[PDB]
Formats: sequence, C-alpha cells, structure tokens
Amino acid sequence: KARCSRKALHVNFKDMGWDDWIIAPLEYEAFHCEGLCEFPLRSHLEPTNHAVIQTLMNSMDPESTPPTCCVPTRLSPISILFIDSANNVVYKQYEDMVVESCGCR
Amino acid sequence: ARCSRKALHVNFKDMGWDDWIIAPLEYEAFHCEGLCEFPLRSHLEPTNHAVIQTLMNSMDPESTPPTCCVPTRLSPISILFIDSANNVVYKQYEDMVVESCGCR
Amino acid sequence: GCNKALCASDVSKCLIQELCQCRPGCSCCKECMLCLGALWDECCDCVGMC
Amino acid sequence: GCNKALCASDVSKCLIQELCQCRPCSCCKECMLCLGALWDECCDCVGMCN
Ligand SMILES: [Ca+2]
Ligand SMILES: [Ca+2]
Ligand SMILES: [Ca+2]
Ligand SMILES: [Ca+2]
Repeated sequence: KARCSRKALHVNFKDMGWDDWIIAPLEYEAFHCEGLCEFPLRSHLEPTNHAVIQTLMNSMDPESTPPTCCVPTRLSPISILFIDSANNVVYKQYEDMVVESCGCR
Repeated sequence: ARCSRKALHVNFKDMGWDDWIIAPLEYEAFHCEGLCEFPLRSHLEPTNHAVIQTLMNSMDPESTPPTCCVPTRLSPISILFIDSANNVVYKQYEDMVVESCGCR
Repeated sequence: GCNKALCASDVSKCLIQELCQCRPGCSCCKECMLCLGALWDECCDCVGMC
Repeated sequence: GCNKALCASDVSKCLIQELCQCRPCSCCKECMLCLGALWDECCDCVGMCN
C-alpha cells in the first residue's frame, strides 16, 4: 500500500453516458489521488498545519484519531466542445478537470 | 453519515508539545469524516474532478475509488511558544481549525 | 426519491455545467430542470429541487 | 531511517513552525537547529540528512 500518490484515471465520456452532449474530446486522463497518509507527511509538499497536527495525533493513537486523506491539491483544466441545455454549441475551458498534485489533507 | 465536520480536541501535552508551547494548552481543531458518494452536495463545493470521480465510482466502485472528505476551509489560532533559539513568540498559526469539510 | 442508478449520469452532467447549485433559500431552480429534461421527475430529489 | 515513535512529535513541531519544508538547500540549517539532539535520529523524516 503506497503513500499518497497521483495515479492513473482514464475518463471515457461514452462510458459515463455523456456522448449525447459532449462532442470532443471523448476521453481524457484525469488522474486520481490515493494512498497512505501517515507520519511523516511529505514535508516539501507543504501540508496544512491542521493536517500535520492530525497526522501527529493519528501517530500517537490511530485508534483514537483517524488519518488525513490523500486528495488533489492542484488541478488543471481541459477544454470541451459540447451542446448545452439550450442546444447551443459551446467550446469551454472546464476548470479542475485534471489532478496535478496529491497531498494529505 | 455523509462528509461532515466532527469534533477533535487537541491537547498539547498529550502529544508531547508541552515542553515548547506555553499557551493555550489545548484547542478544538475539528476534523472531516464521512461518506463521499453520489450525489455530492453542492454545499461540499466539489471540484469538477470530484464530480466526475464520484460518478465513475458510483457506476463501478470496483474500478474507481470514491473521493475523500477533507477540510476545505480552515481558520487560524494564536500560540505563545518557545522557538528553537529560546525566544518567546506569540504568533498566529494559519490553517489550524476546520471550518468546512467537502469531498475532493 | 433519488434513483442513483437512473440519475447519476445526467445529474452529474448538470453539476459540472454549474447548474443545480443555487440553493432554494431561488435562481437556477429552472435552468436545472431544463438540463435534466424528462428526468426532472425521477431525479429532482437528487438535488432536492422539489 | 525515521523512528516514528521517537520523531513524530518533534518533527511535527518543526513542520508547523514552517521549518523543514525545503529540499536539497536554504532552510537546511534552521531545521537542524529545531530538531536539536534528534537531528541524527530524525533528519530522514524530512529528507535533510545530506
Ligand atoms: Ca446520456
Ligand atoms: Ca516534547
Ligand atoms: Ca420521464
Ligand atoms: Ca543524538
């Protein structure tokens, strides 16, 4: 079981039933964040003070305090061409579509 | 049951920090815990990535794991402590108390 | 009232379009129904807009 | 290595004081001051052993 890390996550819009409104792209690489969050956190990644304290408490007693969680801490956009609710054709940059870094929070 | 803010009392002596923190002796930090499943409540201010991952997890939980409940807003507290050089310092520490939780 | 098997796809579609996010305490109450279409009946509870 | 039992509290102390959060190395020496007698035993928890 690895420490918190960015990992593959392929998104297929047709698989998700979004081919009836998304024209392009039909797939993209989104990534996801998963893995152990335990003392020591990767300190060069600047975890929040809260997460440092919570990780210390979870190391003190993992039966009393739960661990922090591996999540996206930076994300980036992709552009999508799609048909909106009103049948306009739209090319739009969707924010926060792709994980760029993971971290324990 | 869903992602929410729960109590978490921090006692500095219990963690070994009494030798350098003068005050306060303890504070309420809170923590974030609970399920992140479809539908993510828009009060969880979810990112687009989380909405997508949540939909994928809902469709095939064996292939895609759920998003996770974490702090999304935090507030500070002030601490009076002794630093490594033996100065006494009163300082606001950022990101010490959970104000809101959300699936990310 | 929220059929997660029936509703997850189209409800998520509307969310990432930043629809069905205004609280009814209402602005988007209608642009949400437009996005859900026939599934407004079967999926309004998924966002409580009813 | 990094003895978690021996190091967790003192390393956490240094982290929340915003020390030991660089990489090889500017902040190297204020981190060492903060870990003090535990530098040998714990420098690996923050990757500063040089
Ligand atoms: Ca569809
Ligand atoms: Ca101590
Ligand atoms: Ca219908
Ligand atoms: Ca020593």
